[PDB]
Amino acid sequence: RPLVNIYNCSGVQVGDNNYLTMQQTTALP
Amino acid sequence: RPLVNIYNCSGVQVGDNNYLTMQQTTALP
Amino acid sequence: RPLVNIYNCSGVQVGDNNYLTMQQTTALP
Amino acid sequence: RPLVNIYNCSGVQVGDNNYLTMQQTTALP
Amino acid sequence: RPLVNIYNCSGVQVGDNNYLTMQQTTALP
Repeated sequence: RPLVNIYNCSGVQVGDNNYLTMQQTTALP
Repeated sequence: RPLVNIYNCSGVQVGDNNYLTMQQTTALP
Repeated sequence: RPLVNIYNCSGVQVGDNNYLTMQQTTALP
Repeated sequence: RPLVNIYNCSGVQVGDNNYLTMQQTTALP
Repeated sequence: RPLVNIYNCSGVQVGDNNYLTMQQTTALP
């Protein structure tokens, strides 16, 4: 089976039969 | 089998049986 | 098999059994 | 086999059993 | 085999078993 490497993330969801909105803002100084 | 490398992401969704929405805003100075 | 490297992204969807939409806004200086 | 390197992107869709759309907006000053 | 390097793009679609559309809007100064 294939492997998925995840390093930085807000969270990991597997088997989501529902829904969840996600927002991310990236800004630099 | 293929390998997937994810470094930076808002989140990782595997096995999405529903709709999923994501918003991302990038701003630079 | 081919390898896919993802560095920066809003999110990664693997095994999408439904529709998925993403919005990305980039503000340049 | 070919290799695909993705640095910056709105998102990456692998294994789309449905349809996926993305909106990208670039603003300039 | 050819190599594909994507630095910046609207999105990346791999394994399109249906259709994919994207909207790109660029605001000019």
